[PDB]
Amino acid sequence: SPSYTVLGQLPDTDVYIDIDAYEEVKEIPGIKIFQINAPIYYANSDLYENIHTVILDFTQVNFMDSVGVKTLAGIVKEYGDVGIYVYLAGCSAQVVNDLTSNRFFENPALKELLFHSIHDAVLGSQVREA
Repeated sequence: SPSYTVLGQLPDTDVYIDIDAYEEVKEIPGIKIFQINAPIYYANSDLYENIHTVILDFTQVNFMDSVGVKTLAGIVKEYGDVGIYVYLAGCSAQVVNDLTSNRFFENPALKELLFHSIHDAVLGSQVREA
């Protein structure tokens, strides 16, 4: 898939890379990690268990359009309606602005889905309100 990559954890490190890039790299039980490689609505086409957290890595994203934010907003909600948290990791200041400008954080509570690194978001799923 050229539009998203499944990431895994290099054991006993905070390093997260393509699950297919290295043998010892393993997905974390309970967590799906997806590196966004194209605008999210193209990866959304591919989207269309026992998973408690979905981490989206935004390190490769430089900006978002209104259509992406709406799409992301929808993904966050419909996962959340079944108790699954969608975390956003590695959003730049610009991407955060784009989310804000398109009223993604209309509910200030959604600010809690922002994490700096993938590892931060993994730790953030460890204990949290049900």
